[PDB]
Amino acid sequence: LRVAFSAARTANFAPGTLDQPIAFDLLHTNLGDMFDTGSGRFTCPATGAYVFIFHILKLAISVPLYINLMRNEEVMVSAYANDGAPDHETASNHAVLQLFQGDQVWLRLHRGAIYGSSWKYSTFSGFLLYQD
Amino acid sequence: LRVAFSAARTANFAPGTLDQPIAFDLLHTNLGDMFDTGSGRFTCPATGAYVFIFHILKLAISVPLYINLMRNEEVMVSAYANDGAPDHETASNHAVLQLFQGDQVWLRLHRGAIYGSSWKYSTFSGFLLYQD
Amino acid sequence: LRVAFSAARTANFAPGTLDQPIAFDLLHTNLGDMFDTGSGRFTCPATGAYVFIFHILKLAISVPLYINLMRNEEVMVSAYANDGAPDHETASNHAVLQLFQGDQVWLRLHRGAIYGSSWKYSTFSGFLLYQD
Ligand SMILES: [Ca+2]
Repeated sequence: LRVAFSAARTANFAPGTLDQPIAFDLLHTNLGDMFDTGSGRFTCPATGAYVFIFHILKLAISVPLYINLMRNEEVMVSAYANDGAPDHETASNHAVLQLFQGDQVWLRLHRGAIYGSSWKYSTFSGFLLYQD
Repeated sequence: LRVAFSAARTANFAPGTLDQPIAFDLLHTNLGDMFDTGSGRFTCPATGAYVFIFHILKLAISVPLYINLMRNEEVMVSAYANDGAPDHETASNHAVLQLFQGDQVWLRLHRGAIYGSSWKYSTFSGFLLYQD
Repeated sequence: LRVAFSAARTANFAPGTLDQPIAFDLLHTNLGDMFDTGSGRFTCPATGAYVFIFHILKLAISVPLYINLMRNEEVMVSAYANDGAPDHETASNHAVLQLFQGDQVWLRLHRGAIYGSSWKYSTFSGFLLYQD
């Protein structure tokens, strides 16, 4: 199988409620058709090891940015960014995860707000490394 | 094909004109010989999906750092970093891109200035994920 | 061979001596059994090209964070993070390295202190790209 996605958000996300999934409207690639832009979820099509990377730019507001990489309902890794000016700042992390078919991987906006524009600062990608 | 590069800049880049390509003088790997240090460009040797990652440390000056990952003449993803002290800060992003043979991928210094030293803070890498 | 690890630190690291290796207590994956949590070292099981990524969150103290990605006793790439508030900040980088069997890759805390918690902000991963 060839499975890879690379997504970006081109409009801000500032929902007004904590702990929301982050949709990504734009895709550069979606090999395998397993990323869903509206929900922001990647669905595992085949048990195996997958690599994920994300970079999220915060709005220049005095609220810190907290991002979680979720697998189903579990926090796998997290990222923090804040600047007191307040200026933009970037919350980023990565993971290599063992997934089972049907598992979903997604980013949660725990706190803060996300910058989106056509220059695609805020991104989320993943790819299949080893298929079972 | 085996295609992968991992480059670093070991001297500062502060050109004095906006929107300049970023050369990377040092290579840890250049499997496939497709990265050119002088131009900072990766040339696609075979249509396929490629992964790119970059981390760029800014000079501690009161000019923000804006980096674009370019494919040919198009902005694919971007990164921002700034600190008001001013301190060093890091502009980073990644992408998984569908490339065609002959396409070129490179980093553009939109604004700001880059820190280079022998400890290799400022880096740019890529590798072939799926060959067509 | 299938070789990949993805580690996180869930407790702080503030050793009180500069230039210390960083242990990572938690693993999401350790395909090939080549990451050692206590030493923080990945041992190369087979000559080839390997990808490494790390994201390290600093303690909110007025000491900057400097991280080196080491191969044996050599600095390969480095990362810096600091914020004057002082706030948390993230030191991150990546590399694609040609390794020989027996080589060890690890992260060095040059200066600063690392934040660890159950939300897994501070991470280190690697995987085999091309086996010789
Ligand atoms: Ca930062």
